[PDB]
Amino acid sequence: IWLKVCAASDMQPGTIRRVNRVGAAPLAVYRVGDQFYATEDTCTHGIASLSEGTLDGDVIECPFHGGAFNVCTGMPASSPCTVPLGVFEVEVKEGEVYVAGEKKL
Amino acid sequence: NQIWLKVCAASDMQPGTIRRVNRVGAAPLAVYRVGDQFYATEDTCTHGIASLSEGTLDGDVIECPFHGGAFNVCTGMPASSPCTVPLGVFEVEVKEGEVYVAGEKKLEHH
Amino acid sequence: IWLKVCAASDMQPGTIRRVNRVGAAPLAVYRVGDQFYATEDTCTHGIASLSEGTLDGDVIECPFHGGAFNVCTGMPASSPCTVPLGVFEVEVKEGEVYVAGEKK
Amino acid sequence: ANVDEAILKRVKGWAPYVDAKLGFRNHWYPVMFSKEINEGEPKTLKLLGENLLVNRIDGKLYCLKDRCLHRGVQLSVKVECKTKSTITCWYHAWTYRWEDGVLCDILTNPTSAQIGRQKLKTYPVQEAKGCVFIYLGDGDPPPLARDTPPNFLDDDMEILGKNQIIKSNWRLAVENGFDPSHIYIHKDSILVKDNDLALPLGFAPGGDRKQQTRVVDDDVVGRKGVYDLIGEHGVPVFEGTIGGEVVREGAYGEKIVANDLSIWLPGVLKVNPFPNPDMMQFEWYVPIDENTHYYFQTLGKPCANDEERKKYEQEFESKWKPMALEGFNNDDIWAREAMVDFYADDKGWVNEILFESDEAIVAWRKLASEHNQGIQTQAHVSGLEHHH
Amino acid sequence: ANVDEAILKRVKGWAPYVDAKLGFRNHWYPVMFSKEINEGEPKTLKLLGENLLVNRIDGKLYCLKDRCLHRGVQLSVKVECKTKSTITCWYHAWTYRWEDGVLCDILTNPTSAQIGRQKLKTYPVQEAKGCVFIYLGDGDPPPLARDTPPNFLDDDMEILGKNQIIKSNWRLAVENGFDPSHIYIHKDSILVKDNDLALPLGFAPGGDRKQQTRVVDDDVVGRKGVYDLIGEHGVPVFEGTIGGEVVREGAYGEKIVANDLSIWLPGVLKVNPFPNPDMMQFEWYVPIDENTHYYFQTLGKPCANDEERKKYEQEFESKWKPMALEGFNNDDIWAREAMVDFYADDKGWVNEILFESDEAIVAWRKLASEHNQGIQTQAHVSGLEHHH
Amino acid sequence: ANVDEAILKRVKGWAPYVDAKLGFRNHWYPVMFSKEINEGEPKTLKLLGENLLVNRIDGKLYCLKDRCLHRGVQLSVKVECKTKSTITCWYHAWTYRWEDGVLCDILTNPTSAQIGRQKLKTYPVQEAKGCVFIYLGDGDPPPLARDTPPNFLDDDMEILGKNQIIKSNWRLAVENGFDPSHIYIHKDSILVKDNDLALPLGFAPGGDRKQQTRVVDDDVVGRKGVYDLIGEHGVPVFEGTIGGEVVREGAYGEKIVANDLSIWLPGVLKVNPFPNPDMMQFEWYVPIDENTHYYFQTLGKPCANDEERKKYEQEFESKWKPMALEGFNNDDIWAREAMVDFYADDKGWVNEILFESDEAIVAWRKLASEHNQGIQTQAHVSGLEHHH
Ligand code: FES
Ligand code: FES
Ligand code: FES
Ligand code: FES
Ligand code: FES
Ligand code: FES
Ligand SMILES: [Fe+2]
Ligand SMILES: [Fe+2]
Ligand SMILES: [Fe+2]
Repeated sequence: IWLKVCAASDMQPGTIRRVNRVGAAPLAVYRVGDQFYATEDTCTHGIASLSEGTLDGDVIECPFHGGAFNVCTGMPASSPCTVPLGVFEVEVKEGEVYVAGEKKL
Repeated sequence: NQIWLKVCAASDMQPGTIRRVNRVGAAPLAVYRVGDQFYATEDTCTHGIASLSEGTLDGDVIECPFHGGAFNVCTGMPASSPCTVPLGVFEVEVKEGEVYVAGEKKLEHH
Repeated sequence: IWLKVCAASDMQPGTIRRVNRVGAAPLAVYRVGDQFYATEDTCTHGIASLSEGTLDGDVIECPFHGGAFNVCTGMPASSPCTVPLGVFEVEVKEGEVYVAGEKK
Repeated sequence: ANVDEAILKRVKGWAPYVDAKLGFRNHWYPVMFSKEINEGEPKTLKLLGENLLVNRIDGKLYCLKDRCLHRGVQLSVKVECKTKSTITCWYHAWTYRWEDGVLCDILTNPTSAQIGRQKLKTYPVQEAKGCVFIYLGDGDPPPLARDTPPNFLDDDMEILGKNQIIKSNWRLAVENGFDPSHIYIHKDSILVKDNDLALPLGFAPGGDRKQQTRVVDDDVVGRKGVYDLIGEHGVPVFEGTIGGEVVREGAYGEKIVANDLSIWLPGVLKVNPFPNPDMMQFEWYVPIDENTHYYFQTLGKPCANDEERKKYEQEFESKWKPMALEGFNNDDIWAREAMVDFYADDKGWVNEILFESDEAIVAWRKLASEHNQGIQTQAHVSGLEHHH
Repeated sequence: ANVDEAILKRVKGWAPYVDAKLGFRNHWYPVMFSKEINEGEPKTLKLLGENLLVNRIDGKLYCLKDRCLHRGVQLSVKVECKTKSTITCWYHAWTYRWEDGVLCDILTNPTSAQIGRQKLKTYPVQEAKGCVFIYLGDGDPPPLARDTPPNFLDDDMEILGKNQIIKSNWRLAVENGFDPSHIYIHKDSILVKDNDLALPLGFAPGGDRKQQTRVVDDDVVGRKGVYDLIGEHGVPVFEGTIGGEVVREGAYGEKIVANDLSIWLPGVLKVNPFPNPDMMQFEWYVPIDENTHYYFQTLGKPCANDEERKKYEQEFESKWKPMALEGFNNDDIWAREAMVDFYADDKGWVNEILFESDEAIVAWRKLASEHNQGIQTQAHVSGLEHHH
Repeated sequence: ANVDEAILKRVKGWAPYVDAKLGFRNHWYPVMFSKEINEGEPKTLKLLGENLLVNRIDGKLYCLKDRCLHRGVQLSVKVECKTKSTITCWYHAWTYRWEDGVLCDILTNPTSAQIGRQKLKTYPVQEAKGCVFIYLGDGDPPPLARDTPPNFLDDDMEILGKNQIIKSNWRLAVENGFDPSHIYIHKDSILVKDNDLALPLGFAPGGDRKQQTRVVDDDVVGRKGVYDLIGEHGVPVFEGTIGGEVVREGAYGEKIVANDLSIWLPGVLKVNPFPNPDMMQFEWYVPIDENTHYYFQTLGKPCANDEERKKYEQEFESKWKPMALEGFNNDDIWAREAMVDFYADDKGWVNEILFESDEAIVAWRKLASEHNQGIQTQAHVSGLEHHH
């Protein structure tokens, strides 16, 4: 049900970390201040990797065309994006970050 | 009609406001209050069919609500394009705090 | 070899003087502050006289098309000028302005 | 905005209208006649700057944007409808359903993550009175009646018409159609003599500004429009003069027509009665792009039975269409075209010198600015942009 | 202004000239020949970007702007001269007097408050030497002679010509005409051989700059121009060499011509004597719009009576027009067209690399920038703008 | 730059590429075949927006900018090569040497100070494999090998081809040629059937994204390119299904081709083997201007002697050219044309919705952005600008 991402200290606020899973598409973990969030890594507008994008607050900008998503809600923040990003439950326990196997129901 | 048309009391008009004066069998006039002074011109913009009394007054310049053209309310001369034809100016006087406007327009200056 | 141009005081600061040379192309003597420089007078981009241009610091702007040159190096400072200007060595001795015979 | 801000600032009375160069979004628009679109034969057209595809499946019409989501090519370049309910792009085979535009398959990669996740833009399509109407808007559409003039949809009202593309912005067409004094250009129309019509040259207005028209924004159907009442107090001109000398006469025919004129959003005119005392004319000026429009003409006439509908159709083909729609309205076409240059740079909206009868046009401009359902923009054409 | 300010800043020596893409306002311009405009037969033309209408009434010419004040259509789309002294717009019948452009009547509304209170733009028109000149300016016009080259108006000077529209900005045409070295393009003209002309290939300049031309700004009639004196101190080039070897020679004919060349504002060249020792050539390059001009060519030859006038006319039609105006100047036409691309983006005014003989053109550019009577702008065409 | 800055800011993965509307400067480009230019017969052409002139003197090719330094006219309007090694402008006779572009003479003024002090732009020209390559760049050129696909220059490789002008930006051409899934457009090609080729409708990607392509950042000669490896771990699709039903099948031929596909800077595709097992296709998409490109096609086959070359040449003319170069690639031509509108306003570079196989295109866009040798700008065309 959960995947070990990294130690909460390995991520500085405002940074992104890509999580490659076996047999499944990659995910992206963002650290907005002291809280962590996760979504699909692939931009819903194409085939770009959001982990290679730019994070401003709780908004992630795609490197391909400038589309953006709110990393908390996974909702489109900037055009041309229109399709909601899948959000995955994140959990910090004993100074370590974990991500849910499947996206939130 | 007659030489002087009674418009209203000078007190019924706030500085920088405009009042339309309708006349039986004649085109409407517009009376402007610039501070404590009064001026008047035809109410219809010379550039079209707009009512200048529905425009915006800035100092002594009235801006038409249709196309942005404007006129100097004292001289009736165009102040902003696309207006090019001067307005007829009608003398205004205050007799016992009562505002009166001429029934005939002033005859060409200089 | 050197050619006596004029007294340093014959030129106000920031001005330019055209120096004609029988049987040779005209020269331009520029006064930048209290310093003097010399180059070919004809703009390398056409037939304009640089002496009729605008001097801004050590850069002369051509009156024709706005091209420019650094009066010290002769190198273009602004387009459309591309061909470097001929620079002539200059020395002032005892308030007298002297310009080298040939470009250098 | 589609126009220089300096100009919009100047036309304080109808800026939204002046800015609506591409037309109003979120309104129904007629684009062709039902009989022009056959079962399983997709047809292309441009509406409000957007390339669209219309198809008939099991007798019902469907509309998809004619632009593949992938590399933006028009699907219509090479139509591939491989199953009854879908259309496949000729380039990389992305396949869409006509009913909801959903990307349901991709022949070049059946495993793509885009399948089932992307959706091509669809637009509501409705047929009425043998006319194909498309709702160029977003969300569930309002009743078609809201965007049609009164009586057009009457049960007994048999509708027949003609449609074509005209080279002028749609607004120039609308204003020319609702222009009370433009009647002067129709003074030599064959319809006048050949149909013994009464037709003045113009009108000497009478009454106050408000009496010149009847603005409608209290229509239970939601209709928004303006009635031209210049003839209620004005004296019609039948003898045109210059320096006091008569130089032209109006038509002293017996048939009274065009005394009930109204313009309705999004841009459809109702002329009643016309071209005959027992008929009505309904014409739309549909925006194709900023320089062109569909001049969708329809003539209506009550018909109690097939026998009447057939006799009506016969006279339509033999008389009305050639003598009226063409014989009368053809002059309106080049009239619209004649106004293109003055307004092409948007400066005409500022330099025009209007006179009395234009009060009807002013009323329309204000009504349209106040009650339109949206301003179509180039961004709507290429793809909405926002950093919100 | 009409040009990117960054470019104008660069051409300090003649910015007004470079900005005058549409030509200079407030000058007289020939636009057609008298015999081309007949009684009550309105002709249309575009001058300095403005659409104009010219008509001949009781023999006199009148000029009105071809654009109704109302909705800005060209009256010429459907001309309606209902009376001899007026013209009526085909749209809503606003009627104007040719004499002063006053809106004297409106057939569609005889009670309109606009009647007698609007005025359509008119421009002075004058016929001289069988040529029609229009003063495209405001206020009282100056004497025609001011905008004509010396001797064009002489009593006995018989003027004949030809006119056409050429696809190039007017300045390119002017410069090519006053270009001392362009003579090279005429080396194979049929006129050279067929009229035994002496024609060098170019000139090796002599003397200083000021001596290359003569700037005229003290003429009593007020005409402003420049004389090309390159031949006063320069050595004519008859043997063209490459690497010291003769590859081409000039013409060694007996007839000496074109040794008296001058260009005059607003843009007319005087070539004397040409194409024959007893004749003169006067040509105008009139601005129609930013991309085209009228190439108004005239040949003048003194004639003392009707007998010599007839003879000259016959020689003109059989020889001068085909051998000179066309046979010689046709090369000037494509030469002008060849410079279009380089100057079309206005960059050529900065990137051109001039040589000695261009001193004549620079003189002209300076004179034109200093003495022109006004810069025509796009606002003059649409309607002057100004905010309080 | 050449594109709206707001757009370039959005395409962070490849802004230089998107900005490279006019192509990449400082690279070699093929423009014609050697047999198309004969001794002393100058030929014109436009490359990267620049008008050029190519001539063959004593068997060797030379290239000069087709724009006179004086008034910017094209020398080619009227060619005047008066000596074997020079070209003289038809206007004022400024003469230039083909060898170095130096202004060696001016027939109209042999005393001009401009002589020997100006230089017309020249570009390196090289012939290889019967093809004429021009280095549209500044300074000393790199080896031609750097800008050619591997093996094109092999000693025994016989090259034969065809060239034409296609109406689409060069990039649209490049991406279509290197597009793994575009083969769907070739499903009905005569070549597939007539040459028993195996051709799937597309590929179901296999492995990771990194395995989809192979980038070559450097080579013996500094080549820069990308190999399409979608077929290494991908599953070829031979049955196209919609809703699970088979609506189309790929071609089950026996000849396996194009297993080796790569795109290289400045924009040349290598397909090996194609269109037959013993052959190779090398094709360039040369930028002419922002809207057009040369589609320079070539087919290569190793030949050990004149006998095989003769045979190959016969087969090329009778089969390969008409069946492959035209019968196969003609569909690529209209496919490129189909993408023009979407990218014409530069908005397609933002709004496109890519899918898996586009990894190939993305890899090329990044490679091109990172390794091109310069972005051609309109300033290079008119004349480089810069203020001190
Ligand atoms: S692929 Fe992310 S915005 Fe387009
Ligand atoms: S009606 Fe007043 S500016 Fe036009
Ligand atoms: S002549 Fe000096 S910048 Fe052109
Ligand atoms: S452009 Fe339509 S499937 Fe690729
Ligand atoms: S446009 Fe001329 S009268 Fe209306
Ligand atoms: S434009 Fe070529 S020599 Fe003058
Ligand atoms: Fe009409
Ligand atoms: Fe000439
Ligand atoms: Fe292909």
